[PDB]
Parts: sequence; structure tokens; C-alpha cells
Amino acid sequence: LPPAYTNSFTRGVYYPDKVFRSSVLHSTQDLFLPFFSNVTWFHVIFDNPVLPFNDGVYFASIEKSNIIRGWIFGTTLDSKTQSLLIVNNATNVVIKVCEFQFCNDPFLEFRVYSSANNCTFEYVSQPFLMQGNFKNLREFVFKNIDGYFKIYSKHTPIIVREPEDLPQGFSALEPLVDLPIGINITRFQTLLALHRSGAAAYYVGYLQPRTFLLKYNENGTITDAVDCALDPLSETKCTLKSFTVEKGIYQTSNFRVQPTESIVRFPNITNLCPFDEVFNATRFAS
Amino acid sequence: VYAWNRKRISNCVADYSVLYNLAPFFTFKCYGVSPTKLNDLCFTNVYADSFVIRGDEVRQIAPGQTGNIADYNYKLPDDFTGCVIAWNSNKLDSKVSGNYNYLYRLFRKSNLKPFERDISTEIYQAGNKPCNGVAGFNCYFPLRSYSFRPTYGVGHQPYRVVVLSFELLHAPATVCGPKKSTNLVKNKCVNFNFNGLKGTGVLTESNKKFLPFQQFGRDIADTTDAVRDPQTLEILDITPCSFGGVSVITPGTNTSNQVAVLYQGVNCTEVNVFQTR
Amino acid sequence: YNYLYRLFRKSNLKPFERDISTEIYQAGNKPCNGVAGFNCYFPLRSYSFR
Amino acid sequence: VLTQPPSASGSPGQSVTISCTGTSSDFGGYNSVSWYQQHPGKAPKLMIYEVSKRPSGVPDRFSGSKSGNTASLTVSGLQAEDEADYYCSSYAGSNNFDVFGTGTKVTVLGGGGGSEVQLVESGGGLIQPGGSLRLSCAASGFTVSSNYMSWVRQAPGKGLEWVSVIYSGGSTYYADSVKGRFTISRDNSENTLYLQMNSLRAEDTAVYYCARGEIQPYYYYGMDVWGQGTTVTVSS
Amino acid sequence: VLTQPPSASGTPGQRVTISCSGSSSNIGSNTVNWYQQLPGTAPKLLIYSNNQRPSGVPDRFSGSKSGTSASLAISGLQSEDEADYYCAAWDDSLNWVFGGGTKLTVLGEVQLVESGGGVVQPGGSLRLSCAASGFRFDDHAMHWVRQAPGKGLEWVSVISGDGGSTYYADSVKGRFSISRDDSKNSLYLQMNSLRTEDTALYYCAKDRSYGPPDVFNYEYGMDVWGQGTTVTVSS
Amino acid sequence: VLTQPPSASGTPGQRVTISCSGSSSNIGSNTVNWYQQLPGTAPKLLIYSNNQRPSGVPDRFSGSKSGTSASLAISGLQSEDEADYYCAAWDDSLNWVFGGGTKLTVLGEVQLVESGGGVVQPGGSLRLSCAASGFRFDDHAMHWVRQAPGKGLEWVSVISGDGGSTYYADSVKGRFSISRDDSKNSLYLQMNSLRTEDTALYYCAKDRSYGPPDVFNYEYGMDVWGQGTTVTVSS
Ligand SMILES: *[C@@H]1O[C@H](CO)[C@@H](O)[C@H](O)[C@H]1NC(C)=O
Ligand SMILES: *[C@@H]1O[C@H](CO)[C@@H](O)[C@H](O)[C@H]1NC(C)=O
Ligand SMILES: *[C@@H]1O[C@H](CO)[C@@H](O)[C@H](O)[C@H]1NC(C)=O
Repeated sequence: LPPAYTNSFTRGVYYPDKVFRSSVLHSTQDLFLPFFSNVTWFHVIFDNPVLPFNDGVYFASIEKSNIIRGWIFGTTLDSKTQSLLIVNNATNVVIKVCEFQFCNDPFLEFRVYSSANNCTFEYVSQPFLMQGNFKNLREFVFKNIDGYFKIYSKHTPIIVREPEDLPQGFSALEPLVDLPIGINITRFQTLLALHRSGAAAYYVGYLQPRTFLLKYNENGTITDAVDCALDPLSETKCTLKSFTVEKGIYQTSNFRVQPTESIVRFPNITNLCPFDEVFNATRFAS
Repeated sequence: VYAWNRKRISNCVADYSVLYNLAPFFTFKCYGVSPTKLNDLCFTNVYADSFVIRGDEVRQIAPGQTGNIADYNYKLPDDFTGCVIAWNSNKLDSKVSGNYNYLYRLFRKSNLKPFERDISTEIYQAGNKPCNGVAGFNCYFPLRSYSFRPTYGVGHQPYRVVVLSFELLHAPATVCGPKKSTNLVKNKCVNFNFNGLKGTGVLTESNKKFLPFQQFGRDIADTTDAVRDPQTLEILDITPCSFGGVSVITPGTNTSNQVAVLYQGVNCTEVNVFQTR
Repeated sequence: YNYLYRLFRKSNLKPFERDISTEIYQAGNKPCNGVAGFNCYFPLRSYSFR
Repeated sequence: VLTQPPSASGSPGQSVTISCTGTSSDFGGYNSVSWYQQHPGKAPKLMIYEVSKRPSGVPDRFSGSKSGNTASLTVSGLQAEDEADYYCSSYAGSNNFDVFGTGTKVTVLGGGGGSEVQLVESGGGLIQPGGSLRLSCAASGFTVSSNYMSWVRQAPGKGLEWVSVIYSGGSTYYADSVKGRFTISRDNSENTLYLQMNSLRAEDTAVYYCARGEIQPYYYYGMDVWGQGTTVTVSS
Repeated sequence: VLTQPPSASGTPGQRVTISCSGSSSNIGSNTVNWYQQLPGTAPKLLIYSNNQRPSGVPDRFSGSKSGTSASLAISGLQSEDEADYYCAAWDDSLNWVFGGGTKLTVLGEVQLVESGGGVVQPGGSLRLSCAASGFRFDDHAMHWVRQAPGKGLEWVSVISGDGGSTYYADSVKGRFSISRDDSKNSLYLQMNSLRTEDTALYYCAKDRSYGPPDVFNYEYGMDVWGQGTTVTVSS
Repeated sequence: VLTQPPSASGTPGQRVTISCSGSSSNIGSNTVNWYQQLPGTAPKLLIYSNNQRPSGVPDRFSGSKSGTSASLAISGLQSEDEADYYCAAWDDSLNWVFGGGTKLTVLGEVQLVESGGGVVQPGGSLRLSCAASGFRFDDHAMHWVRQAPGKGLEWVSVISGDGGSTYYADSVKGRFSISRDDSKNSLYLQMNSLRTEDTALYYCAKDRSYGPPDVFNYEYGMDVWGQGTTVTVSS
């Protein structure tokens, strides 16, 4: 498939920690999704590629009822190393870090894998993690740190029936699971409920280490966020703790052109050693 | 002893103090650390391995020792940081009907690697002959059952021994143990240690509407102001203790010695007496 | 026997204070009354040399 | 220390029924009491290992039932001409030597293994007191590196006693008599298995016997084959 | 080494709290045993394994092992509870360390008898005998706990029910030989190198475990004592 | 230990670059040797001392030792260059570490024969023979380079031309005895303590130096190989 690309609007600003803040502006520096970036438009109308997991992903789902379910996060998807096959079955969620390589293909009954090895987690969560012209959007921010695999989620019932694209509006994500399993993850594999017996299309972004200024409401929720290095206006709103910048000129960060080449010039070379006259003779020594 | 469980237990609060009252154990030797200090050390996963041996064989289960069971069925290296919890089970594992159910692998070729389970049933081959399966004069059954009977004495009775091997790999620790929790004093400047968040203040009743996922809470400029109680849901408020500056008003050491003491930032109820701004 | 060596004491010593003692130590709370019983000896252990 | 009758000669073959008392228990664990018939000259031969199911041999000696606290080996009706010594094995506790019994003279009258696998020794004639002498029992049949063999010594007048026990390949247990002065060292894994004296203390004058099978934890092993012993003859 | 108050005090009707402090090498790795001894008669077991009590000991006694120290509690003491209280523990260095005693004074069936004492010539000594009557000697262990006249008690040697490994004290090692026999209930203890510091009773104490009290760190105890002989060498 | 691509690739017409990485203990202090082996036939020397090439090897191969790693270059490869490439180096710890092999596949006169193999009883073994025909055995050293079927090659032992000090590997030390004789060209290698992990060919490799490859760190190499026997113990 020729995977297309769409312009991701302001979406994916999750809570970095669990701290109540009321009517303030918090400038955080962490892994976030850069505003106005390109996100692949993989359509699930068959598709199951392997994506590189650098430091965190932003998975989307506009499924109707149960089209897109499950995640196959892992490092090599082999039997040597471990993996993660968090699935969402009938009113339950299964989280296992066992080293189940594969059986034939990531499709779905537990027909995703067929093997038996030694596991490390069997989290069976009873609470599941998941109107004619009323679809449903589900955003999931996956992040991996030295000792945790954090998964933030948010379910927004979108209303507009426009062509499939990310809507306009800020929507944070609330933490639900804090899996303390420690395992290196570098590959992301998706799968849909086949059930053979434009449907949906998932959006997958890439997080980057950036600074974002978030506004907390009086209740305690985030209403909006502004980037710090997106545009000069964003830099101005970042260097000053205020989203309503007054009229005037403000001194932002300084610039300096970094060098490109590097030359190391030493003097011409002369006065060679007499070693050439040492290793070339007839009678050397005793 | 030839097929022993390897239960990998994790993600729980291992209260080892309860293990001292579950069953009338006869052996609670822990080689690694003290049981009192074990309840304050986190671990990744505990390997529970249970088996049944005789009374005269309990001494063979040690971090490094030889024996008919120590080097043939289960061996422990010199790093076992767990316990050797064991107890007699001659109340339900001994009936007069023929105890041809267990075995201890009397025959073997060499010492097995420690912490290894060998589930094998092939006929023991004593070299110098290809034994494709036969029982005579060269190759015999490498397994032999015990002779546990109720009408016997201690030492040759069924003793269930369970070890709890501990490990700390490059993975976050899941099992830690119990955590003591006291009550909460209200309207009094005292210390608090709420989930690592340590400090002092006056725990008062607040009316803040915290989010269902938020636990701690800060202020405009990097200062904790209110936290969520790890117990039943209650929104508290942490205001710093009572402090102020003491000033002395004196008419001078030329007419009298009576002075006045002014405490700043107090409501005359937390130190004639007057209350001013 | 000319080079003496004291033994453990139930209390810490004091700087610049001599520790001349000739009685018999009392382990726990059982006075052995001169005669050495169990865990009760004289703090006059002679250093061995060769 | 066990209890055995000094001698037994009255009523030949009618009411002999010798046994070995001094147990006061239920024979510990595995109730396997063996009976060895030590004969002057050649090595002793096994007679019966369990209370029943006698091995391939003489069929007029069976019914070794455990009566009271002793295994009464029914020997009545066997014959009327025998000159040997019957020894019994018991006390199967963990790592407990001296399982044999005292000299029991079972001569009913008084007056009136060779080619199975192998039988070889070292032949220590006129052993110098001390040093280090090696005794081997190379067997061209059964493997000398996989089976469970043992070493038992006996002296004129005194009975047998366990001197050396060695498991498959991971045990070098020694008896309480040497208490450490004896060091067992296995030879090549495909040639033989020898022993080592290691500066005897004048008590090793007894004759040795390298048995291919264990004594107290005796297994069937197809057949029980022994080998003739050698005289150390120390000159301390 | 175990720390124990010499002689506490108390009034009738209320309760007291006798404590026994010990390092993690003995109490932190094993279980403390509390023994009660009436003045004049033989001692007797009071609390074993810090959790259970024998059939003869009523519910008037309780013990706890909070931390590295043991705590005794006698709810509602009376004049009958005026006895000596000793603490005992098996250390991981192959030894049995006893306490000092608690003079809790307030002013308002198998016989295990042994013998073989008597005054003898110094330097040498004789054998120490012991006997019983139908108590399954093969399935029980025995201890030698001597008590000097007026002084406390201390453990000398141990013999297991199997008859294999045995242990002695730190001072009686080498010059002592403990053994049994296949005959009726008996116990032999030969002493050597008599240094005249052995004026005690040498109680032949009965136990309940089978093996040596080093592998069984939760079942080891001490059953009913026996009338011991008064051996006084006195040089 | 030497790091080498297990199975590389390439296209005809252009050139490729096979590399071999190693620490300064083996490559930094000695010279790397590149050996070429056709699938099915005996190996042959390709590049020695990273500067010169044998008379049979044309100018189609080149090697460099820039830094602590070796770099191979084959200008204008063809179908005849489809063979296995092995890197070898003598470490300063008295050992000869070989490479893993490079599957450079592209889909478009003195005989040194030895013998003495055959399946034998496990545990023990027999002697390994070797012979030649007038090649001045006294002025040349001998190596034992075995090759398991399908696996790579590794150095077992080395005897110098002088016939004095010989060297063994880290796994065959002690239980191996390599020696020569004053008779015609021959070599006797006795093996002991067979652990059944010896299914290889045991190439009797001819060298060009005289002393052991520890003092001559710039001339050591390996001459034409020889047809070895297939010894398969298989327990
Ligand atoms: C699981 O098995 C693998 C096999 O390589 C092992 O490395 C790992 O330690 C075992 N434990 C886990 C992580 O389940
Ligand atoms: C925020 O807090 C106020 C407190 O009165 C409450 O009325 C309101 O519902 C909360 N949420 C909104 C919508 O502001
Ligand atoms: C702890 O248990 C008590 C039981 O009454 C309950 O009221 C409280 O909510 C619990 N707290 C938590 C957070 O588990």
C-alpha cells in the first residue's frame, strides 16, 4: 500500500504527572507530539506493517464497534526476546509480557499466537479500556521509560461526518494503566478483528522531546497547550508565561550558526629521519 | 523431587509475618536476610519450588552439599537468598495401600546443574551396551519409590519442603512487602510521609475537586499544597507550620524595663494579649 | 604473659582514662562468683607469640 | 553397633533360624536387609536381599520375615554341612556406616563370581608402613564409572564394616574410621577405578574388598558379584 | 550472648513483661525458648517456638518475637508464678546459648531420671548415665543441660534421634564423648580433662525433634526434664 | 574474538568491502590473515601480513590494516570469487583466533594429505597422522585447523619447525599431545578425554615460518592446505 500522510493538529498533549494545578501555566519538557506534523494515514479498509518505536507513539482508532483491537508491541517479535500482546477481549483486557513469537500472522479466538514459554505478567483487567452518524475516536499515547510502559488513553465521541481526518479541538489523555514491566520495545505491530466467518483507519505518530506550555483550568484539567519551538509566536508565548502576548517586541532565545567543516592545518613536513639509511646497508653490526 | 513446581509469584505485598502462623512449620531457616528486614525489601519475582523428602534428607537441602537428593534432584548454589521452609506432612500423605507414587531418581550419570528440573523417564544405560529399552543385567529403572507408611517413626516420614528463591535482575521490583500505616491527626502541625512525599504541616480539610487520577498537588511556584490520602478518598490540605518573627518593643533602658513581645503571623491561639493585623 | 590484653566490656571506655580491671566479667545477669562458668572469664587474655 | 549371636551349632538344620537383633525400630526406611555368607578363602556371596524373592541360588533358604524387630532368616532344612559366617545389614539411616554384624558362627557341623564380570586387586605384599598404595578392581564387564561401588575391609576375627562409599560421579564420602585420612580418587572413566592409602595409621592391615554394588542401599543390579581380597601386611 | 533483667518486680493481680534481647545471629535466625524452673525442683518447658505452648502449660503465659528480642507476658500472675525464667536460643555457630534468669519474686508420664555423679579424683572423671521408660528413644533427641548450685543453666552437648551428627559446647569440645547404644533407653557421656570447674547437676533433658537442632530451626524444643544427680568434684 | 559479517551480499561488476574488527590485543599487535575456501574443496591462503599476496593469488584481491581492523577489497569480482572468507589473528595470550566466515555469494607442488580419522568409542580416541612428500619438514611449522561440517574453522594446536615448544588452544590444552619424529615427513597428534564435541576434519595445515608464531609476528602465515579425513565420533 502507498501510505498517505495527514497534518496532525493540536492533539496528544497528555498529563506528564499526577499533580493538581488550578489556573496556572506549566512549562513541561518531555516526550510530546509536535504540533502540525505528518502522521501516516494507514487505512484498514488489509494492512499490518511494522513501525519503528523510537520513544513513544500516538495510536488512533475511529473504529465503529470492534474493528481495531489489540497491540503487538515488542522488540524483535521473536521467540528469543520477550514481547507485549495487550489485547481487548469481551469486557476484559489481557496484558502479558510472555515471549510468544507468532503462529502464522497477527490476525484475530486467540489465533494471534500458538506457543508456550515462560511469562512475566498476566494482568487480566476486568474493566475494559474501550446514533447513526456518530463515530467514536480513541487516542492512545504509548511511552516507555527505564522501568515503566505508560499507556494514556482518551475516548471522544466525534460527531462531524466529514472525510476521515483528525478533527479540530484540544483533548488531553488520562492515565489508566502503569505497567511496571521492564522490557525494551522497538517495534510496533497492529492488527484488526478480521471475523470473516472506508471502515476505519488508524493514525500512528512519533513523539519527540520538546517543551510545551499547558494551561490548567480551575477544575484541574488541561484546556490547551502551546508549543515552544513551532514558530516565533510559539517561542514568544513559551519564554513568557502568558498566552495573551501584548503588542510589542520581545527578546527570545539567541541564535548562532554552527560550523560545518573542520580544517586542521599543520606545517609542511621536512627533515626526515635517517632511518632510511639505517635499514639499508651491507655490514650492520655485531 | 523429579518434577517440582516453579511458581513465579510477583505483583503482591508478600507479608512474611503471616507465614509464621499459616501451618505448624518445623523449619524456617532463611539464608539470605532476616525475616524482620525481609518485609522492607522489594523484589522482582519469587520462585516457589516445593517437593517432598524424608526427615533424614532435610539436612541435604543447603546452599552447596552432596547427597542422594542434593546432587540428583535439586541443588542450590552458594547464593540462595530465600528460605528452606519445611514441615512434616504425615497426616494425609501416608495411607496403608502401597506408596508407589513418588520417586527420587536413585540412578544418574553425573551431578545436575543447580536449579534444574529433569523430567525424564528413559532407562538408565550403564555404558558398554546400546539399550534400546530392556531391563536386565545392564540397564535398570533409574527411578525408585519411597516406603512411607503411617506406622513408622519420624525421620522417614513425608516432609514437604518449599523454597522461595529471590532474584533481582535488570527489571523493576514488583513484590515489596507490607507497609505500615498509622492514623491521621487533623488541625495540628505534624510531619507526614505520604507515599515518599515527606514534609511537615497542618493537615486540614479542603474543598478541592481533584481528578480521579491525580494524587499529589503543587502550587503556582513549586510548592506542595494538597495531596490525596492513600486511604479512603479524602481531599486534604497541607499548610506549612506556624512560624513568624519575634519583635520586642522597649521604651528604652532609662525609665523602666517593661517590654512588649510581638509575634508576627499568628492568631494569638498558636504561640494582656491583643490581636492586630 | 608479660603482654596482657583485656576483653569486651558491657560499657564503652572513656578517652584518657585507664582501664585497670581485675574482677570477673558477668555475662548477662548470672554472676559466676569468681569460678569461671559459661561465657564468664577474666579480662586478662594473654597475647600469644611465636 | 548391632546384636548378633556369637555362635549357632545346636540342632543343625532344624531350629537354627539365626537372626540379628539390636534394632529397636522399624529398620529405618527401606526394609531391605541383606544376608552375606562370608566363607574362608574366596570372597563372600549374597544369599538374600529382601524379606522374600530370593535371587538365583540355593532354594532351601528363604522366608526372611521381619519378626518383632529382627529379620529371622529361616535356614532350617538347608543342609547339615557348612562352614561360613552369616552377616546381616540394617540401620539404613542417612550416612551411617558399620551396617554389618559381628561374627556369627553358624557351622551346623564344623568338621565337614569368577568369570561373571571380573575380579582383580593390587596384591600389596609386604606394604611399607605409610606411603601411598593404590588398589584397583578393573572390570571388563559392568561399567567401572557409572555403577555404585563400595569398599569394605575385614580383619581376622573382627567383622566387616563400611570403609568407603562413592556415588555415580559427584560424591566422595568417607567412613568414620579414617575421618579424613583416606582420599578416594577415581581413575580414567573408561579403564578402571582405583583407591589410595594416603599414609595409613597401622589400622589398615585388614583385607579389602571392592564390591560392585552398595551394601545397605543394595539394588538388584542383575547379579551380586564379589572379588577376592588381598593382605596388606603392614610393617609398622 | 543474651541480655535478660536480673530480678524484676511486680504486684499480684496485674501483669509483668519479661524481655530477652539477642543479636540477629541467634534470635534473628531462630526461635527463642522460654523455660520455667521452680526453686528446688527440676525445670520444665514453658514456651517453645514463641507461638505454641505444651499441654501442661496453661493459657496464663504468652510470648512474642517482635524484632530481634523476645517478650514474655503473664496475664494475672499469682504466688505460684514465682519461679526462675530462662531464655534459650540456638545460634548459627553450632551452639546453644542460654539466658541469665529472671527472679520474678512477689511477696503478695515418662521419667527421665539420670545418675552417674559422685566426687571423683580431679583431672580424670567417670561416665554420665541416663535412662527413661518407654518414650521412643529412637524418635527423640537428648540434651545435656547442667546447672551449678545457685548459678544458672547452660547447654553441654546434644545427641539426635538418628544417632549421626552431634554437637558440643564451646568449652567442652574435644574432651567430651557422647554416645548411645542399641539397648534400652540410655545415654552415655564420657568426660576428660577435668579442670575441677564442673560442679553442676548435668540434667539429661528430653527433646521432641529427631535430627540435630541446626536444620530444624522451628521444631526444636525440650520436653519434661528429669531428676539429675549432684556431682561435686571439688578437686 | 573477531567480529566479521556472517553472510554479506554483492553484485557483479562492482567491488565490495569485507571487514574484520578486533581488539588491539590481537589485531593491534599482530597482522591479520585472510583465507579463502571454496565450497567443497580444501581452503587456501589468500592474503598474508596484509601487504603481500602468494604467487597463486592474482592482483584481484587487496587488504588493508587501517587502525585496529582489517579491510578486504576485491576490485572486479566474478562468479569464481564466490567462496568463504575467514579472518585469522594471533593474540598475545598465546592463541590463534579465527573468524566466522563471509558468505559472499552472488547469483549473477607438494601434497599435504593426512588421515587417521574414523568413528571410535567415546571417551577415548586414536592418533591423528599427517604426511607429505619432500617439502623440508624441518624448516616449516605445522598447524591443526579443524573444520566442522557446515560450521567455521578454528585453530587447535601448533608445532614449530624446530620441534621444541608447541602451543595448544584454550579447550584442547592438556588432553592433547602433538609431536614429530626424525623420520620422513610426519606429525603425530594424540587426543585424550573425548567429549564427543570433535566432529571436524582436522586439517594438517602447512606453514612457512620456523619458530612458533609468537616471536615472528610479521612472517607467520599458512601454506597450501591438504585433503583431510572426515572423523565423526557421534558418541
Ligand atoms: C524466560 O525464558 C528466557 C529464555 O531465554 C529466559 O532468558 C528468561 O530469563 C526467562 N524469564 C522470563 C523473562 O520470562
Ligand atoms: C469546575 O468547578 C466548579 C466549582 O463550582 C464546578 O461548578 C464546575 O462544574 C467544574 N467544572 C466546570 C465545568 O467548570
Ligand atoms: C481501605 O479500606 C477501607 C475499609 O473501610 C476503605 O474504606 C478505604 O476506602 C480503603 N482505601 C483504599 C484506597 O483502598
